Amino acid sequence: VFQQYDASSVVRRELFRLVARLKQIGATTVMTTERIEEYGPIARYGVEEFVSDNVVILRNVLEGERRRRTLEIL
Amino acid sequence: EHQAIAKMRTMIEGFDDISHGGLPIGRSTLVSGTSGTGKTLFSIQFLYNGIIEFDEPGVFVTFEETPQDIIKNARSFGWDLAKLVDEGKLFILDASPDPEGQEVVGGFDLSALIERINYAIQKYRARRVSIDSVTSVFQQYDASSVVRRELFRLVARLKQIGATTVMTTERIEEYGPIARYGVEEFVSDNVVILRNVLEGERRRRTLEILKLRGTSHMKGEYPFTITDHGINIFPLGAMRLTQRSSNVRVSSGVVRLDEMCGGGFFKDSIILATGATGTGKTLLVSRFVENACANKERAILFAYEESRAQLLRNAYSWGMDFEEMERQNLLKIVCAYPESAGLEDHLQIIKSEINDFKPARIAIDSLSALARGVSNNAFRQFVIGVTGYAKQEEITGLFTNTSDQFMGAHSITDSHISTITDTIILLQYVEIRGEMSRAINVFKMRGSWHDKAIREFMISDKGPDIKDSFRNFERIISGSPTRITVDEKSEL
Amino acid sequence: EHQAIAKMRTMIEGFDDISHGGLPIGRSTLVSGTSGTGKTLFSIQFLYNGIIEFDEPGVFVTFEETPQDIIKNARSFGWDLAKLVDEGKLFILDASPDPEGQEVVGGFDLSALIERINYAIQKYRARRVSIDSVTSVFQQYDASSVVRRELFRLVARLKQIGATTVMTTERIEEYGPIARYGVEEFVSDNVVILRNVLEGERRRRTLEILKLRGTSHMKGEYPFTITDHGINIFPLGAMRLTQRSSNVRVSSGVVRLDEMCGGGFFKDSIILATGATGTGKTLLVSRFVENACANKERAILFAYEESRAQLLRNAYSWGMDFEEMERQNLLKIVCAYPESAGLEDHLQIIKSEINDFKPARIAIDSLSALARGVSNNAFRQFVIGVTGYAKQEEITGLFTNTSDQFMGAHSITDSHISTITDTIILLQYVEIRGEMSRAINVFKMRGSWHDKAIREFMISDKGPDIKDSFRNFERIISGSPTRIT
Ligand SMILES: Nc1ncnc2c1ncn2[C@@H]1O[C@H](COP(=O)(O)OP(=O)(O)OP(=O)(O)O)[C@@H](O)[C@H]1O
Ligand SMILES: Nc1ncnc2c1ncn2[C@@H]1O[C@H](COP(=O)(O)OP(=O)(O)OP(=O)(O)O)[C@@H](O)[C@H]1O
Ligand SMILES: Nc1ncnc2c1ncn2[C@@H]1O[C@H](COP(=O)(O)OP(=O)(O)OP(=O)(O)O)[C@@H](O)[C@H]1O
Ligand SMILES: Nc1ncnc2c1ncn2[C@@H]1O[C@H](COP(=O)(O)OP(=O)(O)OP(=O)(O)O)[C@@H](O)[C@H]1O
Ligand SMILES: [Mg+2]
Ligand SMILES: [Mg+2]
Repeated sequence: VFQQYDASSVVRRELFRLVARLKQIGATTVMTTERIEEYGPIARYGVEEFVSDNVVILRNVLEGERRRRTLEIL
Repeated sequence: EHQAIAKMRTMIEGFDDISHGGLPIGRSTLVSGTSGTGKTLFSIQFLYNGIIEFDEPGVFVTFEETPQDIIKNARSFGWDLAKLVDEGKLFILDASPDPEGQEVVGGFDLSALIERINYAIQKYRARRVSIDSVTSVFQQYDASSVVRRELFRLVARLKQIGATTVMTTERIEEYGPIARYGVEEFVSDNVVILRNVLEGERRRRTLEILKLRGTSHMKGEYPFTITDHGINIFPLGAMRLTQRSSNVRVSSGVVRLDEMCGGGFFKDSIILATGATGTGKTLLVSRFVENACANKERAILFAYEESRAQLLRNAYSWGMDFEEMERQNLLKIVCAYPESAGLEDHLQIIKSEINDFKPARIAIDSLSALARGVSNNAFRQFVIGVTGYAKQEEITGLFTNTSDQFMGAHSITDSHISTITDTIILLQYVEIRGEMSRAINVFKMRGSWHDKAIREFMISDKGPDIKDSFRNFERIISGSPTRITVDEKSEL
Repeated sequence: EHQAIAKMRTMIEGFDDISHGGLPIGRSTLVSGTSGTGKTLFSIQFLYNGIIEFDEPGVFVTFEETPQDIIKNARSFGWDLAKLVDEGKLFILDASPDPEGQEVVGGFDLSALIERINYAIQKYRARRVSIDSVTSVFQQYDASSVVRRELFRLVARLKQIGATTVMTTERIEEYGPIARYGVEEFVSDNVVILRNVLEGERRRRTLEILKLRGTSHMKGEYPFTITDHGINIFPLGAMRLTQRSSNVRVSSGVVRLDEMCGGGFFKDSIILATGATGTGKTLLVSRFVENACANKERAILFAYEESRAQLLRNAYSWGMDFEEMERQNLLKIVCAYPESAGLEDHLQIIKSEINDFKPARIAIDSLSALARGVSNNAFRQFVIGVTGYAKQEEITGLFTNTSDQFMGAHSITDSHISTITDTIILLQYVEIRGEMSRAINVFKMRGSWHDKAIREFMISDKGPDIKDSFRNFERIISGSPTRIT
């Protein structure tokens, strides 16, 4: 969604707003994010990591031409 | 003052040792790390122990989490902040943004916030302050220089107020810049880094005090664990070589062994049993643990290779009833796969259980197994830890090691622990006439005389029977001997 | 002038050797490092030593820390800067900014400051100047080229004024660019890099003189330690091969051993005892430490494997009363886990205590335990250090090594220290008739004759009893001989 034309701080605020309203509503939510590096930043803007209560990382590691998927609760 | 800076104790286990007394009073300490490293917890524990142990009030400033959530999450450690809030010992000042909306909130910000803080500090007579993620504040639209100044402003004002502060920051790289802007590291007088390093697919949390302007402190990383009691750090390098040492003896559970050891093991001593798979290490352990019950003493057997059932089946087949030892409350078995945790975790589980059960003896069936995966240095560190704890605690410890190669093993340990051990019991296979027999040797014993024989031995339902040496053999040690003697008896 | 660039001593231990005399006079040296490397301490010690050893006044310009703080911090090292400021020998120029706030007072920037530093210099007749974190100043909003110019301007004015200056910078990568803007490197005449390298959860502080325009200096990184006395550097490559060498003998504490060594160890010598675990290295050490007390000489036993109490239990069980040696103030036991320090630190503790106690003998029980973790090269460097020190100080040193494999060991040392050593005593297990007997062998002795036999020996309460050689056996070195009839 902010992959429209945004910078880190704008993302942190918007996310926080959403998560926050959701918590008020009382909803249990799962929010999905993209990453480009298997071991780099947690998510794109290097800001979602700290704005959420829980973080789960799905990895699909290469290593020798085979692919291994791993799940981590960070 | 004409004195070098004084510290405030955090009471956070392990930390005051690493920091040589605590955090510098009146200054602020930057604590940064990646997501989920324990920043927020450190800061809460710092205020909490402040209140519960010195009756020093605390002000907790929050920029993102909600006071209700900060109180709610602390229940995870058995802490009632809501109570302390109530008794005016703790005051959470909410600095988070409202889920609705206003623009241009950078200016008045700092300043207002600062007197909000000053106001709260003055109001509750606070001694401790924690500001949770200052990072998130300029994460509004800023560049390094603007950050550097704002930080500086804040630290400064707080210094003036005279508050001892813990400030929290986020990082995105485990070994990348200290904190997001690459500027916070320098503005702060003290910097602490919490790491949650991956590796294998395991994670190891470490704490490092990078710098404390004015005083000394331990250097490097130290492994820690978050538990129901919060942050727990083990300064494995701060453990001193001052363990008590007696001349008291205790039994191995095998009389013949006891003789070989010049009258049983020393009470104060680390014993290591080694040898190829199937030798008889587990048998020796069982026997050593039983011996402490038959003498109505408590013993823990931490097993990393067999189930609690299997241990019981095999034990009973060697005589010894583990069932009874259990009921009688003299013997306690543990069991867990090496992989179900990190060495740091294991070490703590061990220590923890030693405290609830106060054993007189302890056995870890297979260090060799705990070495599975882990690096050698991480491992050696682990051994010194369990070993040294045992030693300073007057607990007799028997550790087991399976050698990677049966017969021909050229070193006592593959991980080179032999030096970290007082007595060494060696088990080996000896090929004698197309058959695999066993041999047992007391390779070494620090304070006694012990037997230098490589005695053969058998295993039955009665347990271990130690027979005689292989006198008429050369290359016993090699596992594949050779018999000698070329003169039976003839005439004059 | 017409001659060889003159240097001002820093008096910072070890630095003047590395820099071949000190900082070049009248020019400025850049000293950069990451957070907590000791930039600030260097720069203060340079001024403080100036004042206290040469009565050269100093000016310390601070852009971030507060003067009260600078003063407070120095108390860590037992230095009263407030006194020096009062006596007019030191002047701390506060250039930090207003916690309060304004943004239009420094529109006269570099220019103005340069005037106050010149005013201060003249006023206090300053010879040394330390500018702390110049970096932080343009960390206002600048680009590489702007920094290059300002720095140059400053360096230059100070050069004109004639002052010898220490300028401090910050870096973010231990081995990346030299300072923040990749520009200060080239504008200073001298560059000094302070590193706090991580590597294995341990930290190691290293100092490097990267360049000194116009003179020579030692190249590369040298380890150092920040202590109560401030920066301490050991230029391990600056130690010369000029140790004194006598023919005098001393006892090993074991007469028969003395015989085998052709009358004892040499006073000036480094003796190595190697052997599988449990062979008896520690018994020899005990015995060698005890012999120095019976002769009323001081000996230090640095122990890295056993507790002070255990050492005592086992020693007493071998005769010898370590208790008395202690009281009599003839013997001193240390004890520490290799893990409780870096080799650099360890080395220094050792030196340190040798200095406070002036021993005649010294025994390090298990060099092999100090090699735990560390790199071979880092470790060899350590050995040369302790060895060399004992050698030039006329102290007789007995060091221990446990070989990784009992029986069949194919080298004296796994770390290959043999050769840096004068005498090598060797202990090994020998399988004789289903039993594990021991054997001792004086493997090599540099200026003497020594016995070539591999004698069997026993350990009792009385101690080590060296018996006879296994004449009627082959492959004794294998550990598994072959009694030939
Ligand atoms: N009772 C507990 N037992 C063991 N682990 C705990 C327990 N409670 C919390 N944890 C662990 O501690 C973590 C909490 O981290 P914490 O809230 O301290 O702050 P953070 O990681 O520093 O910062 P943030 O999450 O605000 O980005 C959890 O991720 C979890 O792994
Ligand atoms: N009732 C019994 N009677 C005769 N021999 C037995 C009996 N029980 C076990 N054994 C023998 O003892 C061996 C078991 O080894 P033990 O349990 O002592 O541990 P270990 O050799 O130290 O370690 P690991 O089993 O993991 O290799 C078997 O290989 C077997 O020969
Ligand atoms: N008495 C002392 N004993 C041992 N170490 C000390 C003592 N006092 C201070 N230290 C150490 O020295 C360090 C001080 O470094 P210093 O203040 O010199 O400047 P810096 O690291 O160069 O720069 P910055 O201003 O970014 O912190 C501390 O991080 C600490 O490790
Ligand atoms: N009172 C004693 N009587 C007979 N032998 C003893 C006595 N005390 C120790 N020993 C023997 O001496 C050995 C002790 O070795 P020692 O303490 O000298 O150190 P080490 O072999 O050099 O090093 P490490 O113990 O670290 O392996 C034991 O293996 C044992 O056989
Ligand atoms: Mg087993
Ligand atoms: Mg020893």
